[PDB]
Amino acid sequence: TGKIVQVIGAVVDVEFPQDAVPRVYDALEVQNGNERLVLEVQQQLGGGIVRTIAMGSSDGLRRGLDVKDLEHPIEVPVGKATLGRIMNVLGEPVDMKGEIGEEERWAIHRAAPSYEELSNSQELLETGIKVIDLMAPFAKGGKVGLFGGAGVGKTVNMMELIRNIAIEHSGYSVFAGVGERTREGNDFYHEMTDSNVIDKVSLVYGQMNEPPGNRLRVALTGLTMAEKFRDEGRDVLLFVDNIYRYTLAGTEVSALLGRMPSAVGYQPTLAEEMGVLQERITSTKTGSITSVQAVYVPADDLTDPSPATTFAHLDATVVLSRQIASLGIYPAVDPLDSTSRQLDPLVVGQEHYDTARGVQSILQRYQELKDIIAILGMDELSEEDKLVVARARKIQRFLSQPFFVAEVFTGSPGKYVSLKDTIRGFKGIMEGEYDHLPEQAFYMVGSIEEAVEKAKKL
Amino acid sequence: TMAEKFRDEGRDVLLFVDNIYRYTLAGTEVSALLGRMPSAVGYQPTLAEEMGVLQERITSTKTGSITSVQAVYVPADDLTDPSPATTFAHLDATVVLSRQIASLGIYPAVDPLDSTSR
Amino acid sequence: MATGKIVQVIGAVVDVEFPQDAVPRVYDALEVQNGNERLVLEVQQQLGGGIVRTIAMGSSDGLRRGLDVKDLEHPIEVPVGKATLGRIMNVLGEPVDMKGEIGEEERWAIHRAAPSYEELSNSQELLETGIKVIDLMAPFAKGGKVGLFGGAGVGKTVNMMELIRNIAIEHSGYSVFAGVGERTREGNDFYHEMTDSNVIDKVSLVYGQMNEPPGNRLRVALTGLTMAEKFRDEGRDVLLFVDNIYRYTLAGTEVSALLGRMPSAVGYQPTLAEEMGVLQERITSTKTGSITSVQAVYVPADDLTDPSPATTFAHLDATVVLSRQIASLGIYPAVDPLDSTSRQLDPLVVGQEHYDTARGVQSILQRYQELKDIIAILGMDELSEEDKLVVARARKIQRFLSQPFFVAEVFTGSPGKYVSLKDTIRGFKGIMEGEYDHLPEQAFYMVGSIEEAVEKAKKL
Amino acid sequence: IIYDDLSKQAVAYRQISLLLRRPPGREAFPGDVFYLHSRLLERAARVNAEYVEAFTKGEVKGKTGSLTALPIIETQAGDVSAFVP
Amino acid sequence: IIYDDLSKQAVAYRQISLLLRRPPGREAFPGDVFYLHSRLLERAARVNAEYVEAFTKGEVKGKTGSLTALPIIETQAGDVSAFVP
Amino acid sequence: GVVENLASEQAARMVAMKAATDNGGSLIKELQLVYNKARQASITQELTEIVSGAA
Ligand SMILES: Nc1ncnc2c1ncn2[C@@H]1O[C@H](COP(=O)(O)OP(=O)(O)OP(=O)(O)O)[C@@H](O)[C@H]1O
Ligand SMILES: Nc1ncnc2c1ncn2[C@@H]1O[C@H](COP(=O)(O)OP(=O)(O)O)[C@@H](O)[C@H]1O
Ligand SMILES: [Mg+2]
Repeated sequence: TGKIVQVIGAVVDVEFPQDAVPRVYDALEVQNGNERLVLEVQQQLGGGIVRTIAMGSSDGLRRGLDVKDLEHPIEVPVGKATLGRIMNVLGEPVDMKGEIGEEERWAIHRAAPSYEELSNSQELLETGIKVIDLMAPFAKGGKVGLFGGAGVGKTVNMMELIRNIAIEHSGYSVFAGVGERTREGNDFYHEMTDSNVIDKVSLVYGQMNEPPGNRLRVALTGLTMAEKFRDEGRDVLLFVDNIYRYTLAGTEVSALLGRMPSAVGYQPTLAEEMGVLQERITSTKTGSITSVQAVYVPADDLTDPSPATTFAHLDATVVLSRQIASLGIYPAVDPLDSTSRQLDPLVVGQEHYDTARGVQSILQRYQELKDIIAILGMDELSEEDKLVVARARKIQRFLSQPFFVAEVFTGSPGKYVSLKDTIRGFKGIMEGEYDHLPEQAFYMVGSIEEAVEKAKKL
Repeated sequence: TMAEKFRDEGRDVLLFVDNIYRYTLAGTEVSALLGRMPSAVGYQPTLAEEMGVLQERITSTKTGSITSVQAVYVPADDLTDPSPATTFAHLDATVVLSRQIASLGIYPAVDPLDSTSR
Repeated sequence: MATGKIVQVIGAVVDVEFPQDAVPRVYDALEVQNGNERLVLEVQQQLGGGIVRTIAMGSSDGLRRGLDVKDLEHPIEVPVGKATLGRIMNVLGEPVDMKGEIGEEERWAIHRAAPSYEELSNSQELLETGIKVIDLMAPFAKGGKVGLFGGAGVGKTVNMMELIRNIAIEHSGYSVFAGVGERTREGNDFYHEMTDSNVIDKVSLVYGQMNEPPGNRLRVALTGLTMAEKFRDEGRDVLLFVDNIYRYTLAGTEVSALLGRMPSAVGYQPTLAEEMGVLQERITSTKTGSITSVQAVYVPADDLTDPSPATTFAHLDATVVLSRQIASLGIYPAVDPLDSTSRQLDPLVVGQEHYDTARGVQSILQRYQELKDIIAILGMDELSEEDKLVVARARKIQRFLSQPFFVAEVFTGSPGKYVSLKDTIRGFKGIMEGEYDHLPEQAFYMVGSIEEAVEKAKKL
Repeated sequence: IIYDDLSKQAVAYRQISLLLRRPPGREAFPGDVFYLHSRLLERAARVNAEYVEAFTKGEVKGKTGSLTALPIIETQAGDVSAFVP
Repeated sequence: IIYDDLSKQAVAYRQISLLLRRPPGREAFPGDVFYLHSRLLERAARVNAEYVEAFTKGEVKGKTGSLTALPIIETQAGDVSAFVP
Repeated sequence: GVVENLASEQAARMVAMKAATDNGGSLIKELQLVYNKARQASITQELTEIVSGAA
């Protein structure tokens, strides 16, 4: 019924008879040589022209090809049939196994839950990681964002959170690969299959390899599966491999969609496009979603619009610094920028809250002294300022930790640290219980007992 | 126009203007809709013409004198900005109030190293 | 018969309509009567419908709509060869001196492809300049691009005249000088100083003055480069001087803005990297012969990361820095041996003797510049008997970098010297090995080669 | 495979893109500049023997094919933090 | 000759150019803003005796002539690297 | 003992003042590289706002 009338990169314009024009977000279909291509409708122009984004490669498309109008949006399999299988943006199986035993398919475009439906929760969720649950602890059913530049540790940190949380948690999980490395999808799949935990995990992958349209929609395919498990009444873990790629695939098509540029050349719709995705990732009175998202920060510029908009969406935010990572302190968390809604005396209680604010106060004061020290050197400081520096440096080292997933790099065995050991440990350093140990004693030791055993051998 | 009527009578009058910047900023709002392409930091292209046409009426002739005090908003205290930078040429005494002094609470906050008079 | 008509005139940009079966190709040259003089137009774009878009190679004032336009079917074509030597021309190759018509034999189109992969030479060879500092510390290749980074007062033009003289006399080459946006006063001064030196017969001068429209200042570099491509074909090795490679870049920015292309980072033209490559890739060594180029460089804010420096630096082989601090010592040529560099200075290219000698001089002059701090802060008492020896040698090394130029004889009153690469290596290697240690340090200043320093010491 | 100056490939694509009037992003590179480099490199891979057997139509069996890649990038002033790096 | 505020001449020519809808360059100045000042300032010159003799048709013979120009520019914050300066 | 301590102070000052001059030099190069970025960005950012305003 339709005819192709333009092809500009990822965007295809189709003309239809004026009595028959497709709705917005309808799926269209066209034969492209020896394969089928889906197109998703974005805009209705005048005169029965409709403007669409190709869910696949647009090369080899002619003008004048006949287009078929499917009467529905993009709909994907959901439920237990998806568990243990790798699926594409279109909901197709991408592992070499057979067809997916679907019972139901859901449209990937949905409204967020109403204000009446939302639920509060204050159940603190523990992690293996000293800095995270000290400085920016988070709850069951909350959202966590890992912000950082290229190569700082977003994936390794998320792989420890998967190892720690998603294996002491008992329910189902969904992992959405969005515009990230294909190698790392394959590496993840295997260790899930080698550990026989794969049968609890649904995986959707839309890696960088793919054409724009795939990277744009694949995040919504992932949420739509997680929303089925939540509405079934389960407690679900959703991991998103890089949320920034969703916004970037919007930037790539926005000019071809004919929209004036905004800001740093972003699409004008950036905050609405991000918000309509983000508002669906919520725990509800029927069931819960716990979410961890990686957030790439372009050019390390935390004041760029795409990071800046993401910060209001999230309950805990952990900010990774290249300046720390180049010290080789890992995880490279900046404790003066990382923060959480849960760092509140009522939920954490006073000892934790006082310890976190003490650490924050000493490390802030160390930033204030560093410009003196850079020109003058330390010898000019006051004897109390020298004690602030001598403690802060130990604090920075004791925030470092060996990770079980990082063993392939440092060789050294990983550590899991109970929350009680962290509070006791940092409280002792700030009180000066350890002022006689060298700095090297604190670097990459799991617990404060391990610092004193390292100190015996320096 | 009221001050020019009293001047042409031959009276000596005082004219106070509560912010000259907001005359220029009102030109900027309409200027894009009036189809002009933009210039500099978003200002209309006509900024110096519009400023000069207003300021050149506020003068004391042989028949009568107008004494005027004008407040000038300086965006973010950046005295580089084209709107304050252009008006500096039209005045005779210029008093510069600085936030750097005002931060110390020492009002009147006039900077002596920047204020000047003919 | 003229076949086009002018249909717009918006400053320097002139649009001409032709019959559809006759549209000029890109870079073709048109001409029109601007009253009582012919004005040339260069084609930039073919628009739809027979309309072409051009930049005026002259003043646009006085053009009407509807004037007839003659389509010369070639590009801009310029005279080349021996007849050009000692003449000043504009970008169109018309004489700007009063000295009558140029006795041309050929005219070549200024727009050309660079030498292909099979035409390029199969060797890397140094161009011996005869100048001790340059030949030792910053060696030129044949086919190299060289940057001059000095300011003013530093001897910059006298260095240019000495290179012109040695390549004409001690080799058998010729020079072309391309004044890209000269100051008309400085172009007049430079022409008279080349007459007073008697190097004027040796070099051809194409001058694009600042008062000229942007198209003239952009294209004048290609005219000079085209005259150098003639001499090269004859089988010579040639010098091309570009009097400010930065102004070639800015002329491209001005023209593309007048054309209204979308600007790029820091506001440069989007075609910036190709426009530099289009010039710089023609300056190479071919099996027939080579063009070597010396280019004045300007750094837009002393910012070395700005796109114009960053693009230019990718094409330079050598960098020569002239400093007023050395000119204060009366050392000439005033070339800083520690900040000047040359990528040719590698063992596989210059050989190990040259490499070790230049690395030796570099290490001694670096150390002396450290000990000058101690001699100031603490005094000569602090200085050991080994440290006194490197100071005593560095002063002798520093002066032996001086050299009398054939073009400077009216200043120095001493006859010029040309020093072969083997002799300069042997001299500095000598002083470093501590033979000649016993001569006065003034025996080395302005002398020439080391064999003449032992003659000077015998009477000094 | 060595790609020498993927920094120069980006500059070339930016020229083509600005001549096509496409709105520039950070610096002046188009938003497409990530998709340019990613689709190029992501081809470098090691593929399992089942893929080689399917591609060859069974003529090659039990061998894993590979393509390593060494892209080169150039940083101004050693600044690792620029957009293209 | 003293030209007071050549930076004000450049601002006037920018206004004329933008109202005439001619493409903007850096700091919105038109593309030929260099050609504006350069062709003005290059007229300040000293000319030789044979030019004066030719121009006056020989009624003046032994004299050179000159025009000396003192242009003024106003920098905003010692920023000499602004476009017009 | 006083006089030999006074020789020690003026010597210790020179050594420490020498380090500051070097450390100051490092701080200047770092800061200038930051500024040259800020300069280039502010040119590119506003020129995009101007050209995209021709609509
Ligand atoms: N905890 C750690 N221990 C040791 N090394 C680490 C750690 N975290 C990160 N690294 C080092 O940094 C590298 C990159 O980390 P990761 O892949 O998580 O970065 P990323 O933020 O995901 O980068 P990208 O944005 O490129 O995906 C790791 O391969 C490792 O070399
Ligand atoms: N070999 C030399 N002997 C003596 N003086 C020299 C020599 N080379 C350069 N100079 C000095 O160069 C100075 C002029 O520099 P010049 O090259 O004319 O500057 P510009 O950069 O303006 O061309 C003269 O004072 C002259 O003494
Ligand atoms: Mg990652």
